[PDB]
Amino acid sequence: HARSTGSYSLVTQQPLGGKAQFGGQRFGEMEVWALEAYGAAYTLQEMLTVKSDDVNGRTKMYKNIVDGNHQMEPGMPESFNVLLKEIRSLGINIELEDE
Amino acid sequence: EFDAIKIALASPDMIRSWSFGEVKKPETINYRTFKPERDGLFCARIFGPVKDYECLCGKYKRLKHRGVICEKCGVEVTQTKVRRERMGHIELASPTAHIWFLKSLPSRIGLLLDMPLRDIERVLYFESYVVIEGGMTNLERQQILTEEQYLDALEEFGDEFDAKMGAEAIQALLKSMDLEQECEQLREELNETNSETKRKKLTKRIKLLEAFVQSGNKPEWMILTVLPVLPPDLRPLVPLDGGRFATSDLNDLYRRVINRNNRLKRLLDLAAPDIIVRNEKRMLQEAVDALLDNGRRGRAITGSNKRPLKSLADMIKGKQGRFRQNLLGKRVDYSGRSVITVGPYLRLHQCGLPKKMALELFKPFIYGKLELRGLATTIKAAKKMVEREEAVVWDILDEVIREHPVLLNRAPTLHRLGIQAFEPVLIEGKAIQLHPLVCAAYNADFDGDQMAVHVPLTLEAQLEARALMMSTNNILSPANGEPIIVPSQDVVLGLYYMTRDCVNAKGEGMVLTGPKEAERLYRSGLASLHARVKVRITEYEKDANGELVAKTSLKDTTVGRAILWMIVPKGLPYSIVNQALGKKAISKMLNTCYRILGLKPTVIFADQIMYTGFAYAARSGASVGIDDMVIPEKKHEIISEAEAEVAEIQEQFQSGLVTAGERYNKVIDIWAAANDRVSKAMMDNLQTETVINRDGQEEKQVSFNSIYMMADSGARGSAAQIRQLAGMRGLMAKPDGSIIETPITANFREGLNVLQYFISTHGARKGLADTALKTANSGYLTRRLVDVAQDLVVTEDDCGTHEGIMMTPVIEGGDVKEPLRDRVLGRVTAEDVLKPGTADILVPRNTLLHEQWCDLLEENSVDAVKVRSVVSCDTDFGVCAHCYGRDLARGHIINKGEAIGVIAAQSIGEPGTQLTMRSSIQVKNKGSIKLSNVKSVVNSSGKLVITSRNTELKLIDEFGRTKESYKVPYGAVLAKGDGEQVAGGETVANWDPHTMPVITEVSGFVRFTDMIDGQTITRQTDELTGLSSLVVLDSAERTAGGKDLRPALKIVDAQGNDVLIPGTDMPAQYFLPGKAIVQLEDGVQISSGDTLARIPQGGLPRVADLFEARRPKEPAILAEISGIVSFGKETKGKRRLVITPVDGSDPYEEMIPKWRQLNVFEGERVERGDVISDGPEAPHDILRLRGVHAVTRYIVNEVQDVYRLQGVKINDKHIEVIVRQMLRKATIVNAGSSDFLEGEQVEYSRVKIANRELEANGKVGATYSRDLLGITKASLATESFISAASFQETTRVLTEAAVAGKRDELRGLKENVIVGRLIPAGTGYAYHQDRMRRR
DNA sequence: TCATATTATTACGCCAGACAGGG
DNA sequence: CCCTGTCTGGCGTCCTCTCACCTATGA
RNA sequence: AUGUUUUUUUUUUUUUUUGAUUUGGUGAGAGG
Ligand SMILES: [Zn+2]
Ligand SMILES: [Zn+2]
Repeated sequence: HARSTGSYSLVTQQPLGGKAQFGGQRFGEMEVWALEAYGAAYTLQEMLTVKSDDVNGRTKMYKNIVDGNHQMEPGMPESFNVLLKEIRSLGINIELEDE
Repeated sequence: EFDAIKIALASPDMIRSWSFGEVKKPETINYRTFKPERDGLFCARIFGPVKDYECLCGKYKRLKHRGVICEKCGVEVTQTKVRRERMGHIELASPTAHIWFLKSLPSRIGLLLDMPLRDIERVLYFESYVVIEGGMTNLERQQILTEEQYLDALEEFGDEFDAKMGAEAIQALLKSMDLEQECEQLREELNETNSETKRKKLTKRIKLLEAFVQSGNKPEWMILTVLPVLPPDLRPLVPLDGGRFATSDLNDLYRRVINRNNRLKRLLDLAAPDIIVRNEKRMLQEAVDALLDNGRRGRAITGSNKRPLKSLADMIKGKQGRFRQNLLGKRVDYSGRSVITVGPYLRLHQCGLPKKMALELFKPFIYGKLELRGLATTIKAAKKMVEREEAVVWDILDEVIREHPVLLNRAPTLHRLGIQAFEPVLIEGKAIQLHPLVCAAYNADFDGDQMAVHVPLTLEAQLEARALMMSTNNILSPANGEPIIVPSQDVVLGLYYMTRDCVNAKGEGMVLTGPKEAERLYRSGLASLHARVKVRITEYEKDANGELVAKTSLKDTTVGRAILWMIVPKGLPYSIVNQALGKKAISKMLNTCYRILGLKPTVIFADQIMYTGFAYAARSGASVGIDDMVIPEKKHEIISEAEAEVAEIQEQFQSGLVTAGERYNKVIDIWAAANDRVSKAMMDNLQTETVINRDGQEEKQVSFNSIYMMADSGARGSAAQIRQLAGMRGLMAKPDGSIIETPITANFREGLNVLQYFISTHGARKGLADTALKTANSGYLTRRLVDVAQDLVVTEDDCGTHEGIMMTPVIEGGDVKEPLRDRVLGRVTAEDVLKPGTADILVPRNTLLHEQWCDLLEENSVDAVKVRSVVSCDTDFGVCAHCYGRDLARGHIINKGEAIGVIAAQSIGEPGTQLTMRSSIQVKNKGSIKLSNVKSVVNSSGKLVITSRNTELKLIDEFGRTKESYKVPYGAVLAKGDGEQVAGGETVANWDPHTMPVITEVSGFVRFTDMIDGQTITRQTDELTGLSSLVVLDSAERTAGGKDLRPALKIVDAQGNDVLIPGTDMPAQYFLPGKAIVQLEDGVQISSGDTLARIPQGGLPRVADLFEARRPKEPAILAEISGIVSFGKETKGKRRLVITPVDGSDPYEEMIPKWRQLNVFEGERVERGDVISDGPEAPHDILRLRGVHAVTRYIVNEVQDVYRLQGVKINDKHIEVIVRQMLRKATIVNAGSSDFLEGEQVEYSRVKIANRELEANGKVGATYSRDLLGITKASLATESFISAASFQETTRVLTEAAVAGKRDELRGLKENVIVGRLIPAGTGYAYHQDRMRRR
């Protein structure tokens, strides 16, 4: 099985799972620890922001690849803003501070 | 873009500021059409239009007026994702307190209003009343009231009196709670009391009272008044395949809260009576509490069928919340997965990758390449071209592959060598071809395994895959110094068959002018691959400074050793191939090649090793047959001699001469002896079976048996497995844990019958159950370790210290187990090591000890090295580059940046699978004696007896290093003395552990002081001997009239005056303990070394209990202060022990549980770190008593003992840094001139920078005290709540952070993996240097 | 079809952490 | 009042693949 | 040398760009 780009889920902006659903590989927790074990800071940054979740990042990246410019414009993951709204939907005021 | 994440409470004004419209109706959707509800949960005006830039109902179907809201639609006009960020709010009719601040353990409202949880819930569920500023009545403010208590009060205090209930009353209490006022009171209460329990109970209440005043969190924000609703997009309502909507659980929760709130508003309209609106508000309280955190209240609500439905807190917490399932691990585009296979033609920087996966993973690069050439125009055309797969896109694909690495990943990645980057080579096929040597890194066999491929998209990621994660760059395991590209199984058989010899072959003893014609004689058919031969080889030894000097000579060698010499690079000597080359020898061949010639010859030489091993293993034809497993001819007579022996033992058992346990022990002993004899018979019969003549009489050699080369080469097989295929397969054990007395005398070449196979299945089912349940604890151990580490980044170059732990070789009592060169390899010395002669600067004080320095250490026989350890590093927030050590997979020091906490945690937890889950001293060598911790005396006979319990007996050799060590008890008969030379095997120690010696220092006469027969001691004349002994009783058997009497022996002179201790003016009286029996009676003159009484008496969960720092059930008790010791009160729960120091203050004591067999007498002076009883010892006692270096030596020795018992090589840096992360918190003792509190627990770097910026001023600092937290308590007690929330319980940590108003200055690895940016360790450390500089 | 709103099983194994009881 | 059983909560491995099954009521 | 010398309705509207190809929990079983 292989996936470059196709459909994703509803709640989250990450790719679907499985083969019958044309989906990508779950880059799990211990693989993130293995990339932290190296100096792979940029590989991990595209591994969890551009390739997976951030919608503006992935559309800009697809257009940047097909122009011939391997460069990522990262932004913030969508599932973290989902986390902010689920935490904030309690009586909890979680924010994002100064520039 | 943004610094720290701030968490605080949500005010009702803040919740109305989040909101965009009140969600009234609970009606979800229409359900018969497609439209929602106006205005229900899924509204239009409150949130937004379903369709993008459209009024859902009807107006604006173009792009001109985005925003207009007509009365017929009551709809906003924006994007489809606008509803995902917009949230609604439910105006709760009746106030409802939060469940996270009422049941968090400890509750936030429980230790703030000074009221028990039980009483808080009673009033909260409309079952109890609470008073609130009554007035001039006889009632308190916190005191509650019941129906009867209120009824009577109602008729009594009908006027000025307030007694409400529920959240409303609670809210008022919190609202009317002067925070500041309580502070002073609490502070004054803590300074006006001495109660230990109260002190801790008051310090925990004042801590959460002053923390609330420090932030902008109000006391009335605990109760929920304006409940917030999560965005619809985040609670999606999609239908499955069919005609119904599979609705989420949160819609059930919100719809019930809104149904109940509408009912409660209608009842407060209608003026229903009291009990109706109490049940109505109570059902609303339980509905809100079920929405927020379901199931924390009594049994959780359920929709379909009996399974409870999932609430908001269950969208956060757990293994499947947002942290562990969508933020730490994500699903990933440009990724693939398939079954692996070998492909041995590869070079070790490249892997095979199928054409179909390659054309799917590289669709955008192919699109960009196709658009560059000009073959097509629009993007559609290119997608049709690769959907059709024409003849021109495969050249495009070979031009996008070429220099573009991919990340191969095996699915259980345990350490960092399980993600490696290759270059693709395209494969006709559907299976990833993976280079074989690399398999030993992935733990990948080829029995059905699968791997995932990931594509580095951007340019920095291609460079990170080539420069950090390439497979040529990972040739040493980061856990140690051992190479991980060791040749595994076929190739060592090909080498072991190639470089060997036989006593006659084709071309025996002919002479050859080079290795080239050695291979030419092997190929043409004129010699054999193993035929001993003088060749002329030219080995290049590089003895100058970087210059290779040729020396050519004639080596008496074989043909195969010359053929393998054609592949060895220049610098290695010929003697690396002159031996037989098993697996350990080829591993040290690649290791010496890496240490001498560097990286590139070692990569190309690893490939040439693998190619020549595969080729000559193919030419070998090394099969396995049924005749290869040679049965010993002596096996049947050994079994019959064992059968005669068990027959003799059972004939004694019929006549009852021996006991049953001694029978079972004798049967297990003779079957162990017969098993060892059968193994030696088959091992001789395999290791030297070949006996071939050469030009005359016969001559023997090691065998070319196939199973023996598979065992001796170390390819696959050991002694035990080849033992079970030929000799008997031992004594298998039943699942009771005890062994079975009748062994399995049949191997596998003979047939096992039925019972023997069933006993075998006992033994093997236990092993499969152990692995399949062991793996969960191994993985959870790696998780706890990488979440306690998680932060620690090499961030300096020198901390500027002179402290470091004292690396000695470790010695258990056998031969010296782990040499000093294994422990001080590549670790930077603390002070400069003196050469063992006299005062020489052998090595300087900041040199890395690589192999050349360690060889000059081994030549001089250096005792022990004071070396720098990670736990002694002075760097605030990180570890400096010298106190870590060598890079371990790079030859140099650790770079500024490389995350060492994560590689250390992986290197400790990765061998978690291989670990298991469930008289006197006899010297061995011949050397010199030395004693430490010794205070001794010469007895009458001459044997130096010892008056100290804790004496260490070292055996030092003639060179200076310490070769043996032992522990000698109080009062043992030493055959030798101090500084003496002995012989190998001579007994040097003797004692009796069943009889605790009460030996003396001086001589004289014996008097019975406080020894009265009848109450103190008893008369027990011996039965079978007649020589009686006055038996000393204990303090429990005698009655209360004489229980105060302490029996003792004090030595006098010939007159009767007390003979004093030499050095003091005190007599030497020995107080006899309980259960003693007097050996030497009254009037008998004594000497030293003679007793005065007879006193009769682990694998992987050990690693968990060392890092998590549990206490053992019966710890060894110690002394918190030095000085004289005494006893106390007679058995009220415990038996007291009072320690009065010589110069220090007296009042320390401890109540010992009296079930322990003590070690100390009444006239004994103790010390800190000195034992009082025996058994295991808790690490907190080591930390608060001996020192920090003592507890780090304790953990690294007690866990390298597990990792060495199971045989795993791990360097000690990793355990020292997880020990650093254990003892990172501290507690204050004297607050000093700072802003801390008395017994406040604060982290160590904070208090050290505080009193280091105050001590640089005039003010003297604050004196701390370090504390050792276990790894899950230490990773949950962090100054970064996302780090402590991605890990275990999120409810406790988020309420603690919310009511404290905590802020997360990100500054670690997992905060930046959550929030989606660069890691502040690796390549991103320059980015975080830049961002930290530009503030 | 369109609002009404929650009851008659037990059978893990530590391991911390808080709580009423009593010498 | 300091030990103490006793009770309550909170953990318990990653990755993947196949299949089936989904609230009752109701004038 | 010369041409108002057989006229009659045998009739004028495009594509337009502006947007995408759509699948959530529970429980059971297998591979490594
Ligand atoms: Zn409209
Ligand atoms: Zn340091």
